[PDB]
Amino acid sequence: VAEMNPNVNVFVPPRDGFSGPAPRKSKLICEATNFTPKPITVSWLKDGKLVESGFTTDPVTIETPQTYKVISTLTISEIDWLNLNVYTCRVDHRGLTFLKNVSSTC
Amino acid sequence: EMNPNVNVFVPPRDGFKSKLICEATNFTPKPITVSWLKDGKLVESGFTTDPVTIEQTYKVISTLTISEIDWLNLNVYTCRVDHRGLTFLKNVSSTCA
Amino acid sequence: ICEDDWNSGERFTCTVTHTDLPSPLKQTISRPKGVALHRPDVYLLPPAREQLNLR
Repeated sequence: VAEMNPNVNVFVPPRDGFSGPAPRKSKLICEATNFTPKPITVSWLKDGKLVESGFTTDPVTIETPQTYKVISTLTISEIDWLNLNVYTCRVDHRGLTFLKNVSSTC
Repeated sequence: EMNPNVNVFVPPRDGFKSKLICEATNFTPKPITVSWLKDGKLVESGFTTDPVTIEQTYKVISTLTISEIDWLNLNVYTCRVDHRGLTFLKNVSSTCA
Repeated sequence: ICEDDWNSGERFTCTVTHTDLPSPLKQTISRPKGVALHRPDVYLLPPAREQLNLR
């Protein structure tokens, strides 16, 4: 019934967000909300390289135009984060690609 | 009986209102309570808890709505997790601020 | 603000919340108390005769 551009948001751990035995690891959360129709493709990119392992995408769930939400989690390493690596979340919706870039730099 | 891990996510340093996610993983049993704190004060509204899902282990995620102005003012947000009579508190703040 | 409050030397701080700066700068404005009062003396200096030559 309607077409809306998805919104891309990326969550990053804080400076004290790493724990566990060395090397410490953390997670990245990319969530797309208020998008239609229900089908959507979520992909993870690391410095231009596609990530094919260490990620889990939650099933799409329902949050008047119908709305949906999707949650994706990618495991990251502390060493890679300290090297100023840039993580990009790739979202495909009705042939449209939206990219979001995050980094530890201020 | 395993103590739940407490992790709090923060908005990116280069920009995003935003949301705060507190995740507890590898905990048992299934029931668990998650709340939010703001500068040591109880939060009465603006937070929601998603249904607990199965990853035997369980996973619980919560979302807290915050404003950009409050985040820049070095406000302290604490995720409170209660499990088997134990309370875990994690404090986070802006790295660049 | 009130007139009496300013004469009491209260501390006022103006904070700006901008996206570029993550740390809101703090500026303090207050009247410095303990200063003496003196009567100003007004003196008028007429132009010299060496200036009224080019017209």
